[PDB]
Amino acid sequence: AEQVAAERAARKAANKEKRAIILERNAAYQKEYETAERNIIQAKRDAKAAGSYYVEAQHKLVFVVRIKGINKIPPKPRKVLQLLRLTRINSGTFVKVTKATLELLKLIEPYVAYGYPSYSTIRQLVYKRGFGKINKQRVPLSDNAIIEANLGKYGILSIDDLIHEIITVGPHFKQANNFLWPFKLSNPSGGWGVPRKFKHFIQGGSFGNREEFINKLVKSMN
Amino acid sequence: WRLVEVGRVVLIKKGQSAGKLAAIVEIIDQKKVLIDGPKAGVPRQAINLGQVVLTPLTFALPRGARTATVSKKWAAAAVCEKWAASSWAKKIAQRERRAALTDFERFQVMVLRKQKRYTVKKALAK
Amino acid sequence: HFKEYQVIGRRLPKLFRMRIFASNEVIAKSRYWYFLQKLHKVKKASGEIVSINQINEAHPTKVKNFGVWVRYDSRSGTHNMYKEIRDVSRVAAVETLYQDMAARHRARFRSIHILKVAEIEKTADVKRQYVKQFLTKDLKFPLPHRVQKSTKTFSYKRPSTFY
Amino acid sequence: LPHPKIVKKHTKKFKRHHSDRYHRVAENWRKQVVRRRFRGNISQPKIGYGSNKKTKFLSPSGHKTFLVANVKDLETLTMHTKTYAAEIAHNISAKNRVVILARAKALGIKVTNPKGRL
Amino acid sequence: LKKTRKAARPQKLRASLVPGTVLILLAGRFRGKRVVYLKHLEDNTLLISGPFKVNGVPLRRVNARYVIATSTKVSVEGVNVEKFNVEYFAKEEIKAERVEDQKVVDKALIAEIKKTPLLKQYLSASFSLKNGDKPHMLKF
Amino acid sequence: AESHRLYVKGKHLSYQRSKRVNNPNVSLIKIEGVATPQDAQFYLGKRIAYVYRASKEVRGSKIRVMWGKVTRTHGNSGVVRATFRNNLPAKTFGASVRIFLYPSNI
RNA sequence: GGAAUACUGCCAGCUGGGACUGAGGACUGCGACGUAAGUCAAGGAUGCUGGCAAAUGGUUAUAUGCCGCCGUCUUGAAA
RNA sequence: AAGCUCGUUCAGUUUUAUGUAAGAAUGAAGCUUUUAGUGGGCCAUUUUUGGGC
RNA sequence: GCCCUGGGCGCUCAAGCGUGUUACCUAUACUCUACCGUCAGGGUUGAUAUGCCCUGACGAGUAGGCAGG
Repeated sequence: AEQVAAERAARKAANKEKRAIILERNAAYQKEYETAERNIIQAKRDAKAAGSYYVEAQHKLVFVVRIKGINKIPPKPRKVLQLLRLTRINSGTFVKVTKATLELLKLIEPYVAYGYPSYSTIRQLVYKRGFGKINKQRVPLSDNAIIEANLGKYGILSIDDLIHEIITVGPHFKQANNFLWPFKLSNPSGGWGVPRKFKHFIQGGSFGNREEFINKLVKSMN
Repeated sequence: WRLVEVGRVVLIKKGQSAGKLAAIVEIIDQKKVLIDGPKAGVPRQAINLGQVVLTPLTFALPRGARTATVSKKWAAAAVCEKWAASSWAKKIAQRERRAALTDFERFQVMVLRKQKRYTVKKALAK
Repeated sequence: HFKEYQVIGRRLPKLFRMRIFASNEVIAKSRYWYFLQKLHKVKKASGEIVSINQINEAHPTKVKNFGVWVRYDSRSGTHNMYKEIRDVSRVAAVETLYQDMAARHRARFRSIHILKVAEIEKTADVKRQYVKQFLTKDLKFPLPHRVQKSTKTFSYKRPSTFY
Repeated sequence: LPHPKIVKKHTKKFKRHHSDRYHRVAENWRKQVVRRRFRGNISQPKIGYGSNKKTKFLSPSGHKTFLVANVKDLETLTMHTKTYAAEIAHNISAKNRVVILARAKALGIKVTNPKGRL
Repeated sequence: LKKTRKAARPQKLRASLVPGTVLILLAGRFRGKRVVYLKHLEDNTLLISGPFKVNGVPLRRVNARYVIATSTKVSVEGVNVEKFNVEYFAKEEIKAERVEDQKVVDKALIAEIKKTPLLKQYLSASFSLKNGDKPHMLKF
Repeated sequence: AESHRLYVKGKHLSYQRSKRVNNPNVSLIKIEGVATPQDAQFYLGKRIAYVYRASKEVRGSKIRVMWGKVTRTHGNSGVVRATFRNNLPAKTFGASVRIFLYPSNI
C-alpha cells in the first residue's frame, strides 16, 4: 500500500516543523538568559559607579538534598521530607522559595543541605538524571515528544522548555516539578571535604544553606 | 655557616617555582621570610624556611627593595654566573641531562664509558 | 585561608558597618548577623544585608607590623586583648592570630571577635618584644639542625643536619 | 550458538546448620545465630539466588534433559530436537537401551547418559 | 540477530609510531631486540625489519601495544614495502621468497643504518633493563 | 647482556580489606621505585605475572604462571591495586611479582 | 596610564591513560551527515587473530590471609 | 480480609487573619464488617520534686 | 594554654594537645549495570491466552495471616 511512505513523510514533516519550533524557542531562551545576566551586571556596575549599594533580588529558586539517613529521624522532619519527596538519602528536588517553604527547610535543615542552583547545574541535572513521572511510572527524558505529550497543554514541548520553566519558576512550576521524578544523586566525587558531615556549613560542617556552593556540591554529587 | 639575611640567594625546593633561584628581601618572622626572583620569573611572595634551602652565595640588596630594584641588583651582582660554577648547580644540570638521556644516547654513553675504562685501566699500574 | 569582607546592615538608616573575616561570604554574613545582636537589638528577618564586598590588600608586597585588637570569650567571660603581629597582609595576620589563640588560649573562630587592625609605621611603637626584636637593622641568624625529607627508606651516608 | 555463559550464582550446595558436628542431623536444608544471618555464618537460601529464565534447567551442553522410556517418547522430541536431549531412565534394561540409542542417533537426539549397562 | 550498528572504523595509530622508527619488542622469541618500523598492515599489525642482516630478526608482523616507541628514526623512503601484504604471512621449512625478499629489503636499509654512527652496533645489541631502572621516568 | 629483565619487579602486600573484613578479589601490589600515585599512573593496565615452581610437571613445563592485570592506584605511597582471573594464595603475602611493560603507549 | 596574573563560574571546547559492563536479538521509533543514492558514535558488540586431547572447570584433603554448641525459659534484648 | 462508590479526598507537613471563608505552598479518600495475635520493662528525654534518694 | 600533688608494641620538634589545609583507607550506605521474585500500569484472539510480552517500583523482621511448591 501507499501508507508506508505517506505516513513516514507526514510524520517526518511534522517532526521537522516541531524541531524548528523548538530551535527558535531555545534560541529565544538563550538570548533572554544572556540579556538578563548582562542587565544584572550592568545594574551592579551602575550601582557601584553611582556610590550607592545594590538591591539584589531575592532568590526565587532553591534546591534541597537529603544528607542524613532514615534512622533516628524525628517524626516531624521525616514527615516534612516525605511530603518534600526527599525519601531516600542523596535525593533532592526543586522547591519554590516562600515563607511557607523557608519555615519548612528550617525544620529539616539539620538533616538536609540546600542552596541556590544555576542554569548550568539545572541543565546538567535535567539532561543526565532527569526522569519524568508518567502514569505513575518512572520514564527517563530522552525524546522531546515524551515531554510534549505530558506537558503539551502547558506549552512545554522540549527538555529546554522544562529547564526554562524550572529555572524561571514560571506559572507552571508546580506541574514541572511534579512531573520530574526525585533526582537520584551519588555521593560527591571528591567527598564532603569537612571531616564531620553532621555539622552546620557555616561552622565547617555540611548541612545548611550554602547558596552558590550548592552548585559545586551537586556537580560533584552528579 | 649559611645565615639568613637581606640579599641572601636561595633555592626553592617545592612549588611551581621549585628549582628556581630567589633572594631574601625582608625577614617577616623566625619561620617566614619575603623572597623575590624577577630573573627566574617567580612572583614576589612570602615563603616559609621549610620550603626553601639557603645557598652559600650572597649579594648586597637594599632592605625592602622593590621588584625593579631587586632585578637591577641581581643583574649587577651576576650571581647567576657564580651559581652555575658551583658544584651544586653542576650536579643539578648533570642529573637533568642524565634523566633526559635517550636509549640510543644511553647506549652511546655505555660505549664511551667502556672506551674510557679501557684507557683508565691501562693507565694504572704503569 | 581566611578572606576579608565588608558587610553593612540597616534593618530595612544608620547603616551599621563593620569588617568581617571569613573563609566565604556565607560565613561572613552569619558572623555579621551574630555581631548585630551583640552591638544592638536586631534580627535576621528585620531587614537585609545592604551590601557585601570582599576587600583585597592594597599591596600584598610590603611587610607591615599590624596592630590588632581582639576580644575573645574565654571559659570565664570575655576579656579585651591587644596584640601586634608582623606580617604582609591583614588576611594572613588575622589567620596567624587565630592560630596562636587556638594554640594557647584554645580560642577559635566561634569565640573570637576582631575589633580593629592597623599598621604601625614607626619603630618603638610596638610594645611587644617578640615583634620588637625584628624591627632592628638588617640582622643575620642561622638555622641550626636542619633536616631533609628522605624519600628513600634507606640511607647509606649517615645524613648530617648542617645548614 | 545460543549457549551463553550460565552463571550458577551459588555453585556450593547448601548444607543444614551444624549437620557436620552431629551425625543424626541430615544434610537436607531446614530452617531453625543462623536465623540472624550473623557475619561468618552459612548463608540462607533466598529469592536472590533465582536462576535466569532463559537459562534455567539448561545443562552445560545447552540442552534440556528429558527422561525417555519408550520409542514414542523419544519420537515426541523430533520437533524439539534442537532444545531437548534424551535421557534413559536407570530402570531401562540394556535390551531396550540399544534400540533407544539407535532411534536417538537416527533422529539426531543427543543422549545425556549413553553407555548405560553396555 | 538484530542489525548491530557498529561500523569497522579504521585504526588510529598513536603519534609516537612513525615509519622508520626504532621499535623494541617486549614479547616473543625476539623480545628485547631492537627493530625498525616499516609499514602498517590492514590487519592492525606493524610491518617491521631487524634488519635481518644486522640482528637476525626477519620481517615480521607485530602488535603496537607490545612495542615501545623510541625517538631514534631512520630513513625508510627507499624501501618498496608495498609488495608485502597480509596474504604474505598465510600458511594454511623457510620459503624461498622469504630469503630473497628479506635480503632485498635489508639491502636498501643497511646503508641507511651505517650512515648513522654506532647505529648498526646499537641495533645489534639487545635491549634489557638494569638494576635501579625506572621506566616511567626514562624517556626511552 | 647479563640482565635479561624486561618487567618491573615488585612485592605483594595483602588483599583489599578493612579492619576485620578482607576481599581477596583485589590484591595490593607494591612496585619498586614507585613513591606516589602519579608515578604509578603509568603502570595502570600492565599485566602482572606471578611465577612459582611445583614438583609435578604441568602440561607445558615445570613452571606455572598466573595472568593478572592492573586496575588503579592505592594509597599515597604509590601502591597499585591488582586483579587476577584467579586470586593469589594468601601464603604469597610479601612475595615478589612480575609487572610487564605491555600493553604500552609511550 | 596600561595590561598581565591569583580566585570564582561557563564552555551544547579539544585531546588521552586505566577499571567493570556486551546486557536486547531479522526492519518498523527520535535524530545527525548528504544536492541524491545512501552513511552514521543515532531505542544494548562488532571485525580480525593465536593456543587446544587432555582443553576451561567441578568435589575432596591438607597449609596459608580474615571471620565464628544447641530448642524452652524470665522477658529489658540477660547472663 | 471483607460491598459500595467517590477520584478525587487526605496529612504527626510550614506563617497573616482570630484557630479560620484560605481562589497560600508541598505531597498524594470514605463508611463499614469480622479476624489471628496483642496486659514489658527499659536507654535517653520531658514536667524540671525535695534534700542522700 | 599544658604539667606536677590532685588495646598491645611503643611514642617525646609525638606516633601527646587545639585548630587550619589537601590526599588516602571502606558498610549490606550511596551512584551505573546483570539476574529471581513480589506489587502496579499497558499490548494481546477478523487467532498469536490459567498464555507470549513491554515499562516502573520494591526486597529487614518474632507471633500471626495469606500465597506457591
